[PDB]
Amino acid sequence: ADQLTEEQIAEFKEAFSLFDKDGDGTITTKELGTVMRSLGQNPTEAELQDMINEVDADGNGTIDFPEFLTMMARKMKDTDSEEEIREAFRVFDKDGNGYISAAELRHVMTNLGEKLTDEEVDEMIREADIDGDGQVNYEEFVQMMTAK
Amino acid sequence: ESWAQSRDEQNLLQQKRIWESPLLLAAKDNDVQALNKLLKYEDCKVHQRGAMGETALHIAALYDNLEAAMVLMEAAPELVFEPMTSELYEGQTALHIAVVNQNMNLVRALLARRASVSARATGTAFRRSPCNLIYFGEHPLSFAACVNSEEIVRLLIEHGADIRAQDSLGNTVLHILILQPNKTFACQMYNLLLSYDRHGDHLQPLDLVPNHQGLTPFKLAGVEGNTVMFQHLMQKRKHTQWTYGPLTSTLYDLTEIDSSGDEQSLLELIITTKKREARQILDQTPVKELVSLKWKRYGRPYFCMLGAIYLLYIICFTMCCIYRPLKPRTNNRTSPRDNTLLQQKLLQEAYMTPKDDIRLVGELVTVIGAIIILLVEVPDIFRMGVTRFFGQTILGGPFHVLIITYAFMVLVTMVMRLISASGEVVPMSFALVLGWCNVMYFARGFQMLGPFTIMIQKMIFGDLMRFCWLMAVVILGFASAFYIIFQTEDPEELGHFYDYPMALFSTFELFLTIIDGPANYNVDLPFMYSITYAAFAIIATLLMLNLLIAMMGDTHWRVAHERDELWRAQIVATTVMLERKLPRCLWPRSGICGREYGLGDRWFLRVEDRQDLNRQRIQRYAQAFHTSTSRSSANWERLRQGTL
Amino acid sequence: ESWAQSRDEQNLLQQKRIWESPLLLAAKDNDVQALNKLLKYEDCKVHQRGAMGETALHIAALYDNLEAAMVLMEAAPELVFEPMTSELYEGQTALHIAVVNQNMNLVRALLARRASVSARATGTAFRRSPCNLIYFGEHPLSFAACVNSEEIVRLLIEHGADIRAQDSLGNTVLHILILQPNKTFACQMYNLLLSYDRHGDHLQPLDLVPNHQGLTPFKLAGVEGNTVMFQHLMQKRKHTQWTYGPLTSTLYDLTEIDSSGDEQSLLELIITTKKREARQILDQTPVKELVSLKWKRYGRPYFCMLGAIYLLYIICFTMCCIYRPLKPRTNNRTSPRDNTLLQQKLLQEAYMTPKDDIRLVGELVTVIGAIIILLVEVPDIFRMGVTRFFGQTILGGPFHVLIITYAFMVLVTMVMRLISASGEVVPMSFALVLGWCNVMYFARGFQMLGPFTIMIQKMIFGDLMRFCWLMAVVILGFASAFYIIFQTEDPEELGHFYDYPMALFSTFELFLTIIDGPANYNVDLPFMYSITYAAFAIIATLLMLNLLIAMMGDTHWRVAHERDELWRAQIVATTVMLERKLPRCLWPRSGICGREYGLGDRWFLRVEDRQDLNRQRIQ
Ligand SMILES: CC(C)CCC[C@@H](C)[C@H]1CC[C@H]2[C@@H]3CC=C4C[C@@H](OC(=O)CCC(=O)O)CC[C@]4(C)[C@H]3CC[C@]12C
Ligand SMILES: CC(C)CCC[C@@H](C)[C@H]1CC[C@H]2[C@@H]3CC=C4C[C@@H](OC(=O)CCC(=O)O)CC[C@]4(C)[C@H]3CC[C@]12C
Ligand SMILES: CC(C)CCC[C@@H](C)[C@H]1CC[C@H]2[C@@H]3CC=C4C[C@@H](OC(=O)CCC(=O)O)CC[C@]4(C)[C@H]3CC[C@]12C
Ligand SMILES: CC(C)CCC[C@@H](C)[C@H]1CC[C@H]2[C@@H]3CC=C4C[C@@H](OC(=O)CCC(=O)O)CC[C@]4(C)[C@H]3CC[C@]12C
Ligand SMILES: CC(C)CCC[C@@H](C)[C@H]1CC[C@H]2[C@@H]3CC=C4C[C@@H](O)CC[C@]4(C)[C@H]3CC[C@]12C
Ligand SMILES: CC(C)CCC[C@@H](C)[C@H]1CC[C@H]2[C@@H]3CC=C4C[C@@H](O)CC[C@]4(C)[C@H]3CC[C@]12C
Ligand SMILES: [Ca+2]
Ligand SMILES: [Ca+2]
Ligand SMILES: [Ca+2]
Ligand SMILES: [Ca+2]
Ligand SMILES: [Ca+2]
Repeated sequence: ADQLTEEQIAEFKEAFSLFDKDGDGTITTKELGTVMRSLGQNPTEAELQDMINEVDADGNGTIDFPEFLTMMARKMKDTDSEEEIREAFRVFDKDGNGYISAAELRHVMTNLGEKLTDEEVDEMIREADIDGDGQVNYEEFVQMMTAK
Repeated sequence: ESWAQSRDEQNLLQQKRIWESPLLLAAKDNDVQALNKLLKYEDCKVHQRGAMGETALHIAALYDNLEAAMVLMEAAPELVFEPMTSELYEGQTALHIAVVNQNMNLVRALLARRASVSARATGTAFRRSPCNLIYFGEHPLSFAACVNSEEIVRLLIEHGADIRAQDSLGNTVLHILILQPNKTFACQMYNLLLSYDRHGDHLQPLDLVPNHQGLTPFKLAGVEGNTVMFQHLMQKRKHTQWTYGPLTSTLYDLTEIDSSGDEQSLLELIITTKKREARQILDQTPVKELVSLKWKRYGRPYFCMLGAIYLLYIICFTMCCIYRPLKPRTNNRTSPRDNTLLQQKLLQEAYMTPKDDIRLVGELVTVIGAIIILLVEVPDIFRMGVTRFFGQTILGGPFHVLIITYAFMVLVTMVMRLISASGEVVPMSFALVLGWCNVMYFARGFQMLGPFTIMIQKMIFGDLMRFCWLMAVVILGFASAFYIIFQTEDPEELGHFYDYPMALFSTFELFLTIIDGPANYNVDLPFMYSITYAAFAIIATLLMLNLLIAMMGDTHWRVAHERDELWRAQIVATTVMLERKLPRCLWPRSGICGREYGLGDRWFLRVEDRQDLNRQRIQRYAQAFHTSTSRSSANWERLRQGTL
Repeated sequence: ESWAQSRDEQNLLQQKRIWESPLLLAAKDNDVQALNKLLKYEDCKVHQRGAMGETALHIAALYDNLEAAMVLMEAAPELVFEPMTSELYEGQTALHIAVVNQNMNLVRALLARRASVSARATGTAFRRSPCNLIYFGEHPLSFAACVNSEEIVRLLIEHGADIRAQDSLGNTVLHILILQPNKTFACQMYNLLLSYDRHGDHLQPLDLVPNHQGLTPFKLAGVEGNTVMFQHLMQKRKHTQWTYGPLTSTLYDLTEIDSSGDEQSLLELIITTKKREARQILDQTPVKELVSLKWKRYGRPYFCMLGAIYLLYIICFTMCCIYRPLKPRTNNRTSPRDNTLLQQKLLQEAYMTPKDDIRLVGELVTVIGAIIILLVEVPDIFRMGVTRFFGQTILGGPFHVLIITYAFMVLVTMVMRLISASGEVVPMSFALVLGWCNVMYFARGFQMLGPFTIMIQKMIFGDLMRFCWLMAVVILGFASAFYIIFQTEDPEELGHFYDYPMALFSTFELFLTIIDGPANYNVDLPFMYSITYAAFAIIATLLMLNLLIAMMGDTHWRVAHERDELWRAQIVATTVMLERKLPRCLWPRSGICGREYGLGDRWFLRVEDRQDLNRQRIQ
């Protein structure tokens, strides 16, 4: 939705992915039904019908990725980050997946001395790991800068 | 080197021709008042050129002047055509410049003037080279897809672009999106460009046509190391069979990954390319499970049978060198009687006893083994290459050379035995240290010995080679210094330095501290000697041999996750080699076939896994729909200080 | 050292004179009631002094008393003038103190009283020294520009300041802004001070006039290592030619950077200064591309031709030392017949065979090569310096000394050959280990060998020198201990310790474990020996030689990004040296000239780059 940077699309792409558990680009009422039951909720069949039909511009009946990207730019929370942090993250992230890893904080720390054990690398991860996948986001990376 | 000198002279000359022309300078800034005064004249040179062979419309499009460019199109509509005629920017039209500058009004104005959407920017400044900072393509659709403008791509298709535009490299539009430095936004365009295909029957859909190297867009992401594009192209090639709670069972398609491959398949492309970013595709979702099922099942047992045949081969060669024929010395000791100790020599008619008939069997095992090496290795060197890319396959490297040099030195010994030449000690004593140190090849199939044999190689071509240039500086200076000190004295009470070849071999050993050091304690040594040897032992033993341990110790923890990535790529290179050379009676093809399961003729590999259940993530995106610690936090401040 | 003792006695004496004066104490706190009682008297001492030679108005301005200071100006307007007359704060007026305290009302009150805006605070407490904590300048405009008060700078210009005020160092206002510790706010003032120039024709604009060292404000940022001020001054010296999507082509001006430089140019200022913060300007935007275009094109081939001429020179010298003349021993062995082994000696009339006529050619190659060294290196030592700053050029350092000592020892051997002196082994055996170890100079032009030769130098003047003080302590204690043990015994069954010069040379080798160790196993050694050698081998071999490896290993990862910055500065020092000494027929001048392109007579270097995309949708 052409206001979104490189790291947000990479966050929203896998965010689209764990909804879509059949390996395509279509959110039917089924897959959003499988999510909302796993949240412990009882999904109303009208509620499942409304939430798909509310954001579906093409009218096919399945939410694809550009419509999930359009919806998420509406319901974006906010971010007001810095130039120095964003340029730091794009150099730190090497393959460009939008994520710094445990394999990619070893490279940054070896770049400035700083002998870490592989345990202490993962001990750095879990402090910045707000949600949890064993990876630090861009939103979590900003959080570990402007804390002071 | 002189081309960049010539290219800089072109850009300064272009700025000269603009200032020395009243049309081009007025089209440069904006000067909409000045164009109406010039273009109303009779001969106002509308087809004027420059250093890049550009017109006034190329200038107005390059410096982003919408107002001046429309005046040029009104007074002369022929300038929408007629691209640049220089060698550098050959073929680049004015539509190309408006697209790269990502202008929306100037592109739509040019398309109303019947611009060519199928022109080719086939200059030397658009080709894929390390000299150029960009590789955008040749066509306007290729330019709009790489600067990430979805408005102009949709605009160019509606005015009749070609979705299958191929370059001089043969690359389509989808190949160029992979070669771009912004991986995430290339994925967004890749879905868009396939969406407008949708009628590409052609007996070739869209993303299956290769370039002039035979690479599809799927395999080009494999070679160039686009980890982001590789995971995006996996969405088409998997099928979720069933989801049983926190347990899914996907079904990957091994039709472009598995090296059954009469064509060139993806495991050969990754393992032979020189990039260090392509070896990260060996950890992805179908490829990591494919290699392990080849290596555990059929890769490791066949590699440990070749490790045991070769080990019994190099024992059979060793006992032919121990029991080799010798006779006592024939004529005399009379070579000058103070420096000769050899007392046996080589025999001519060796095979005349029953104990040598056993050895003749053992030598024919060796020589036949030396021919078989030169028939399975040399017809890959002279055939697949003219030795241009044989050196570093992955980093595996020397074991091609050590097995050729072994098979050469056995056959030199065959020649010297048949013609009964004198010195067979020289071709043998190479052939043993080349022979047994090639057993280190078979230490890549064991995790204990695997990553250690890589660190031996990364020191010899590195932290040991740069030490042996500054060792040969030192032991040429001191060995020529110690030689002239003991040159004027007695060479039997201390004879470490009597010849200059011997003085080089003493000081090589005194640098290594493997022999003791010249001391007699009965006769007065030269007074200059004790000064120049105490100078020597400080910068040999106290300084420079304690600076290898400080340098190899510094390197060993820096490349300590690279050598683990190098070992997992040595298994893939071994597995593909064992799969290719062995027959099809052994080594069954990987994955389950699909003939008797209603899936076609291709080959599948299913992987099931337990993923998670992460509540805090899934609850945050769900509402959006609606109608040990102490020294870790010390490390982040160390990163905040480094970032600042 | 005693000056700081004397300066502390001045400050305590100033507080004494204030308390011992009813005017100065009342002006100190505020006491506006007490001033009216004193100043209405007849002889109330308005020109009273102190320890710093200050008046009552200097006190009221120093302790920031606006109310008391106006009372002093009303009762005595002469105190706005008359600066401090001490040696320490010489010349400092009351306007200076109100500006540094950044008072706005007291400055405007002094300017109404016709204060001097062109006074000079030329004391010893304002000069640029390591003793002083500040260097603000001499003029009130220099004081207001360094405490970052844009209100007072605008106020001082309107009352007739001088924008070209120069110190006793020659520094203008713009030079002083570079020497300040706050880099970012110095950039903000630098734009302000040039903005009020705008009529500085003068045949010198404003930021081109140098100080008394010949340095402009651009080159003074280069010497002092202001990376922030250096990038701010690059805005004036570039020109963006064209912007083609994510691709710009700038055009830098090499008129004060490139070392064509009949004047002293910026690559010589950075590479000879002693600061370790100036070597970070070798990574900036015009300088990093300038050095690489000199080194790849003309720097590396000319450095590898001098590496091959010198290598064939030191082979020609080596074979003159191998084939040097010797004759057999003349008289007798009769020197005392148990400790003499020499059996050849040096010849006098050596050149009488055809095999020595080849060597005479080889020796004249050597001696001519030894003169040429002393003609290209010694007239830079006695001319550009009296050996005050020759030692550490960058850190490059010893190779000046090793090539002089080589050319000296060849010429000593020339003297001993002509007068037919006895011992030529001593001047040769220096000249070879000095000669071949100088080939390590030519390992700075190869990235494989470059950063390793720096770590050899940073151990010899460091972690090996501090070990050889605590090695000579040990092998004086044990070698004098082992000597007296075997002093009373037989010096042929175990003769490692028979002389005291030999006992020092055994224990030096037993510390290094290069010779084995005294053991005979046929005769009973002293009982004290096995105790004192087991004590020795623990603190030589088990403790202290395993503590070099723990210390050199600890250092090697700490200075592991400094030695990479030292290597990129050894290339710049080599490139500038090769550019200076070679003629102009070789080594074309860097960059494109501007005569036939309509840009003047200066020399330009264009650099194009692709910047970003992620910061292009949003920028
Ligand atoms: C006569 C009788 C005893 C049979 C003896 C046969 C084996 C002892 C030889 C014959 C051919 C040899 C093979 C020839 C070619 C290769 C490939 C070669 O590949 C590499 O060197 C890859 C690593 C690199 O890139 O350097 C490793 C050894 C190997 C498997 C050799 C292993 C030992 C073999 C099986
Ligand atoms: C940086 C160095 C100085 C480390 C400190 C160790 C010293 C205690 C060593 C190093 C050099 C040594 C000297 C090198 C040369 C000589 C000359 C040597 O010659 C003689 O006087 C006897 C003749 C002979 O030995 O042939 C005797 C030992 C001595 C003084 C050595 C004594 C012990 C010294 C001073
Ligand atoms: C008769 C013929 C064979 C004459 C041959 C002479 C050359 C072998 C000599 C003469 C002048 C020498 C040069 C004179 C000056 C220098 C600069 C000198 O610079 C330093 O020492 C810088 C290091 C530091 O900062 O300490 C290094 C050696 C070098 C290149 C010398 C290299 C060897 C040269 C070319
Ligand atoms: C860290 C240490 C305490 C543990 C290991 C050290 C021991 C193995 C060393 C330390 C002291 C040594 C002893 C010191 C003195 C002597 C006397 C020595 O006698 C001689 O000098 C032989 C001729 C004679 O005088 O009779 C024989 C060895 C012996 C017992 C040594 C044997 C080896 C000992 C016990
Ligand atoms: C000169 C003759 C007598 C013997 C010379 C031995 C040399 C040429 C041989 C013997 C030992 C060999 C090395 C042994 C181990 C390794 C590590 C391996 O990962 C790559 C090959 C490599 C780096 C070999 C390179 C070649 C080598 C150095
Ligand atoms: C006593 C006589 C016989 C021998 C004396 C040799 C001494 C003076 C020489 C030989 C080896 C030389 C060293 C070799 C290597 C380096 C590292 C380099 O980066 C700077 C010079 C430096 C530090 C040299 C200094 C001088 C040196 C120590
Ligand atoms: Ca779905
Ligand atoms: Ca949809
Ligand atoms: Ca990553
Ligand atoms: Ca996360
Ligand atoms: Ca040792």
